[PDB]
Amino acid sequence: NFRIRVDTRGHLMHYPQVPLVNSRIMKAVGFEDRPAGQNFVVAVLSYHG
Amino acid sequence: MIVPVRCFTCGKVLADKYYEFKKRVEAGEDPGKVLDDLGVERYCCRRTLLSHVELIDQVMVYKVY
Amino acid sequence: LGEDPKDPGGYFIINGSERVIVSIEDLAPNKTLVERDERQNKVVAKVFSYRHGYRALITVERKKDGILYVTIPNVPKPVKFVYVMRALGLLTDKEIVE
Amino acid sequence: VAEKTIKSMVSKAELPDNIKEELYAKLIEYNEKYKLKKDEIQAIIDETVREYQKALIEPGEAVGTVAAQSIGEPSTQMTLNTFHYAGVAEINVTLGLPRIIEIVDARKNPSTPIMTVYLDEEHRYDRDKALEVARRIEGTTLENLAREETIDILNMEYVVEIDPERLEKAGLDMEKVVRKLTGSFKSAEFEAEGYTLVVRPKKVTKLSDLRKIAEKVKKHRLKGLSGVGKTIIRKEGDEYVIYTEGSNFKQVLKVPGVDPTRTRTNNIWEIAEVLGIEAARNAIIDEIVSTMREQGLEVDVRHIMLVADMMTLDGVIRPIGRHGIVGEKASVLARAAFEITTQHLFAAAERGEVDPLNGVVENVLIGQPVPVGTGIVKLAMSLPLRPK
Amino acid sequence: RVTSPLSRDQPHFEARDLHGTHWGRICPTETPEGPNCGLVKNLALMSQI
Amino acid sequence: EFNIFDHVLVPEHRILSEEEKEELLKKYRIRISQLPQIKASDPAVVALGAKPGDVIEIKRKSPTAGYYYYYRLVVE
Amino acid sequence: FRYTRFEKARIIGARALQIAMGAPVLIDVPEGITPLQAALLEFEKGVIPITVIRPS
Amino acid sequence: VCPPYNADFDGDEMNLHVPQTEEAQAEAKILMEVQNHIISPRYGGPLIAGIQDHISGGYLLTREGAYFTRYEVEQMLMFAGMDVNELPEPDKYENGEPLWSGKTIFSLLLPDDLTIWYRNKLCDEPERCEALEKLIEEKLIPDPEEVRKLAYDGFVYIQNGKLLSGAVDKKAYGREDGKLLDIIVREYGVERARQFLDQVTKLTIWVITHKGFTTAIDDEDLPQEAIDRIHEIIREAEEKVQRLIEAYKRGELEPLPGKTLEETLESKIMAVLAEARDNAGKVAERYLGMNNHAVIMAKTGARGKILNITQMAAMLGQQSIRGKRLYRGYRGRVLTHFKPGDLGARARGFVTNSYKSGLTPQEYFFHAMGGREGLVDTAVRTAQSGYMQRRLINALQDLKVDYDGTVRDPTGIIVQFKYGEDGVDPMKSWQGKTVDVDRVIVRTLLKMRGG
Amino acid sequence: DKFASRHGQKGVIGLIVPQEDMPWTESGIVPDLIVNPHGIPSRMTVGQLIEAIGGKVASLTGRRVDGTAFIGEPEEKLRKELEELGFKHSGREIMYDGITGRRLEADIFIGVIYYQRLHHMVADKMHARSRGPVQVLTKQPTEGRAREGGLRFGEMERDVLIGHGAAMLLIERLLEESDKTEVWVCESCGHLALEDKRRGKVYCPVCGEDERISKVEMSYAFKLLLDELKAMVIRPSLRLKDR
Amino acid sequence: TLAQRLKGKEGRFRGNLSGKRVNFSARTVISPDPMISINEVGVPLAVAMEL
Ligand SMILES: [Mg+2]
Ligand SMILES: [Zn+2]
Ligand SMILES: [Zn+2]
Repeated sequence: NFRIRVDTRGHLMHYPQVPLVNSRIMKAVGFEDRPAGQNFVVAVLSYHG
Repeated sequence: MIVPVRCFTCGKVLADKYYEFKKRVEAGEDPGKVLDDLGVERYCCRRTLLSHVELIDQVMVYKVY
Repeated sequence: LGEDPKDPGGYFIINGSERVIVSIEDLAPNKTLVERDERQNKVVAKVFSYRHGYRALITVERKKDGILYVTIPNVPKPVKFVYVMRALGLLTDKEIVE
Repeated sequence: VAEKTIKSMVSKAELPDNIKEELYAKLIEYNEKYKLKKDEIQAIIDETVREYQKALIEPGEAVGTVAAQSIGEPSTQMTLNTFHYAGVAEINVTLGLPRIIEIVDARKNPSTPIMTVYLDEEHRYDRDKALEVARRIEGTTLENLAREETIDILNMEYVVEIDPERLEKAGLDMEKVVRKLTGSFKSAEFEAEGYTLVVRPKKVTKLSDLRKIAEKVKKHRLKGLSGVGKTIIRKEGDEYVIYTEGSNFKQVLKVPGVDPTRTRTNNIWEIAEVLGIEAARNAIIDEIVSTMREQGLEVDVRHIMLVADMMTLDGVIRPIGRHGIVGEKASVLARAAFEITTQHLFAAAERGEVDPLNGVVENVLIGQPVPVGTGIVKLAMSLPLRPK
Repeated sequence: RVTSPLSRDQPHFEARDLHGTHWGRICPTETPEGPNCGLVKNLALMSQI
Repeated sequence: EFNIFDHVLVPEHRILSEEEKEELLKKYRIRISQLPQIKASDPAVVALGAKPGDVIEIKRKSPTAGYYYYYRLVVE
Repeated sequence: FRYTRFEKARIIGARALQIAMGAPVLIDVPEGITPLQAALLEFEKGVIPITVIRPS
Repeated sequence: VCPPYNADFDGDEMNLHVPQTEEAQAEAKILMEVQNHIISPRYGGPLIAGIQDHISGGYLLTREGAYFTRYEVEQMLMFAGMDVNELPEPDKYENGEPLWSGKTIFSLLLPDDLTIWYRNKLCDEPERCEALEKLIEEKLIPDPEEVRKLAYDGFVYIQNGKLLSGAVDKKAYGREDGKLLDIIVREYGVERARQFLDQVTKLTIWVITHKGFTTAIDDEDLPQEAIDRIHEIIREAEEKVQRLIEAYKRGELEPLPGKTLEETLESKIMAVLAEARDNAGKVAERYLGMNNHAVIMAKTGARGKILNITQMAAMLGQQSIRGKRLYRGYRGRVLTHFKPGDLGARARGFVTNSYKSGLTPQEYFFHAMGGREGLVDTAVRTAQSGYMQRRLINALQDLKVDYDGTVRDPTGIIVQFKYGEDGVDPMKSWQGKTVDVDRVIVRTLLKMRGG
Repeated sequence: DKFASRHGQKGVIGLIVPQEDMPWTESGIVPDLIVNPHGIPSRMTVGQLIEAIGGKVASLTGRRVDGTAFIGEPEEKLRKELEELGFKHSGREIMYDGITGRRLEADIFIGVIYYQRLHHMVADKMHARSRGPVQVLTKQPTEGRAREGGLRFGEMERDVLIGHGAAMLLIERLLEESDKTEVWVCESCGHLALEDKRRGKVYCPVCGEDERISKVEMSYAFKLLLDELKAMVIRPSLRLKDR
Repeated sequence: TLAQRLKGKEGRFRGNLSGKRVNFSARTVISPDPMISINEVGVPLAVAMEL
């Protein structure tokens, strides 16, 4: 119900995504039904500093 | 929040194969071949299609005129 | 109606802002706790007790010369345990002893 | 070229150089055994003076402020160490940041004192002789050689109890057993299995109140010298060093065998009354340094020496706050912004007093340039000035 | 949240340490840093009142 | 049997004759009352028999500049 | 006569302020320069006429 | 410039104010600029220097066998500001292809007269350092070919502007003591140092970037034989503790002098296990080679400690709280999963598994007790420090150094005849001493004799 | 803007480099976030490495790996499955550097880590003060972004500037950015004089005009402080001294 | 009254005299860039127009 609400400061991240590997508990709580974040694809190396 | 029409790393259209994916996987057809059976080679395109939530149907019900 | 089913509730909507009472961890009323040893005096016991709003402390200390005192909130000035015991309701020495 | 010929070239050049550099340079410049000839030797001395001449402090510095900040910065990075070391002798000496706070303040009392005792040329390499000294200073009453106390039944009235073996394996001197009646209050007599019993067959004073007898006889034992405590020995570089707990300076020097010229003591005050004031200054410096080195960090010695010298400026050592320098004389305004209570001490100055300025906080409150830094320079310039 | 009623500044070393009884009643890790640290704690997931 | 001397913490205090007072006081261009001031107690002054209104010359060793001098008075 | 660090800063600071309010400049031509940077080039050539009264 | 501010980069904020009046502005630029503060007044050493990538990249650039092809050399001298003419010359190795030894490219930065030699952290063979240590004393100028080309990787030897032997690590740059950046600011003013510092940074970065410096997950792996080696150590160390407990029960204790019997038992136990953890650490420093991308960071000094690399493939060790072992719990035990009255190794908080293999439920809870300790302390230690500093500032801020070299308080009471036991400023003195005769002799005698 | 994983690798976006100059793997993958390798074997977050491999296996297979504490997917299965899917077991690959273009002479790790954007966004931190409205009765600048304020120059900031020796810089910063009031002091009395408009002249109380009165510049704050002493029976004689 | 006016632990030394917020300033987050000289600082162009 974010679009019908009055609150001092709210946030809305456009495209959230379900986290690849998670915990079994997170599904039984309801975090998977309204998540908060995205899956990047990271490489580890030191670039130009 | 309807499926990202492009992937986030590899530029390739992807919305046109979301729906056809979902209904087929919700009948028992194993995901590891459905994705393969379509044009999804690298895994970078694959992550955005596997993990997504499409909340748009719940939010649409409420209105703001 | 206009609510989301995932909302668990448990808060008030006083004056617009959503206020919630965070539970406060008490120190077990109507109990007895024997305090430690040999810092300034000997051992002391402390008991919190509340009855209708007010909560007061009642220690029955015994400092290292055997006086054995009691603290009262209103005006510190400790009194001997046997002094206070007779002012309460036990007269004979056999009463206290037994 | 030889020894005597370079003891003169240095000599007439030593005027811009200092005393210490004279001894060091000659000794070292000699000790290079492939020894150069003459012309270059002059050049080295010529070069050396340039470095020294370039190292002096620029007059106008603010040595007070940088000394405070450099000592107050590592306190933030004062992390833990291996507090449970694999050592034995020194135990619970209160390291860390709270140690620094104790030395920066006066405090007659301080928590866990230790005094260090070295020994002369007979006790320096032998275990049996170091122990006799140690045993002579420990000092054991009667309330430590026991486990508890209770009373008896009818006429016995009291009893002394376990244990008795603290003399027949440690070696604490049966001759002094007879001594005990040295002006003692009561003192009965029953040395059976080494544990002296004490029977009192009397009256009205004590009957069974075994608590108040603490201040009596029980505390009044004296099985040793120097009413101080535990004594731990340690071989510190083939020398036995005696580490004692507590402190008792007046009577420790008057003990056979303790070398009086090398004992150092962690108690700041006791060193000032026995050794002297200047010796207290050295004790301040040494102690702060010791703390920093055992943490890893290092701080340059000139900062510590400034604070230590400045603190002993009256003869009597006084704390750095509220009872010392900020409380002592400054200008009247330099105590107005410190510990607001001032309405008894502030009105004191109202009876015959002046003030010029030249502080730091007075000039910043009034709008004048402070006398440190650039403020201490004055310019002058002749005014024809044809431009050309 | 479960809160304790003490002083936010003076150090209570014996009140902040994770006591053994917290197992299964109070979360061992969830504790916000700052001047509080240890005073405010969180209920474990598997605990009834 | 000991003394204030012969110890690794107390340096050798010595006293100046009357002449050197004026000579010293001209160099640093200062008044008499502006010097540090020991007390009439503490062994290092009473052993040498010093009177109030004196400038004791204390020479102490500093592990950086070698030999460094100082000057102090005595009051009650 | 070698300046100390504190005296150097002051001389520049004093000299720079004079250059703003008039006070003709020596050869210091290039292109548009602040009054501060003007004092730096003049000092680098050792032509600053301000002498330090030394207290001695 | 991010040791002096003590800043990191995870959101920390800084403010900037701009002075206005011409006297104030001038004063700020001459007296407070960054280059005048490379050495810190607290200790005699450089404060502004190379950090994490700057040190680690410097090692890869100067190891035995770092041959950079012609294209790369050319490309990187243009990345580091320096501006040379047609002298890359002359191609040390032309066997495979015409190419350049790593030492010569680094040598293009030091001025043409720096002679310095010092042992550094990466040495591991105190004999091979010493075989070369005599050939510098009794000759002072040899031919470079004989035994300097019989070089080691841990004995920095620079002679008249040429790095013959040695490798660069945290003994050249860095926030703690580095005796290369140190010497270059004393000998050759202040303005030179910033260019040498600046050009080293952009150089060292360009090699590290284009060369590849990742860490994977196999960097912490040990084979099956080494794993079994650690396991037998943990079994014996446990059984040693059990034997002492049985001795305590039967009253054959043999107790320590000072502490009481109950504390003697604990004192003996902690020493037994601390040896066993460190013994496992010696095994970890032995088997996994020095040529993977993780140990390299540990031995040079760029976010390293050999103690944590070993703590990722071996025992964690005991777990303590302010000294004593874990006692705070139920009436007779720590957790309710052990039997009442067990002072054994495993029961009283000793984790046996590492972070790779994974912690069990009992052990994981024990580790949390030791981690809250570090959290609480750090915020408390700051409180006492800040107040304490306010005391000493409001007591010493008045002192100045007069022109005759005398420190006087504002009432003319002379606090110190000849400042700081005269007369060298701590910002310019050599590790507590002054002028340093041992350095000046070697320096001037070498420049004249060498010609 | 601030980004941080769910393990504790807090960080700020450093540069938003064009897609072309980015090193890429001998396949079609182009990395999105390049993390400094000095942060993993320093903090000891082995869980970060395991999650990277775990996301790669999970994306290829198609099922979501279960990672709950203590009963999660055993470490050895993800490494043994990753190989049979067609990838070096260790997570590393051959990468080509996008700037020039040649393989790095090492293998470069790559994974699928779940990040999350935190709300400490730069739009709510940056603000500047030129010269704002201040208090009237106490005369100090205001606080916050809704009333245009930054931080203050109190106790510690004076002592640092004194340490350098910047006398001139000091004065400008702490006083001149307020009010400076000029008052006429009598030389032999010490008491503040008194004007009179319409005639245009000064006049101190005790001595009538003959005695040379002199101008003195001081901070308005200090003038009020003298008055408080003057309201009592204390006389603050200001004895001036010549240039 | 007067003795609570000049002092009373919160009067007019530490409150308004010896410490103030100042003018001509700015405050924001920092991010790295090793491609500028050791003494230079990058200032965002929005802040450059307000000072
Ligand atoms: Mg930070
Ligand atoms: Zn993709
Ligand atoms: Zn007048």
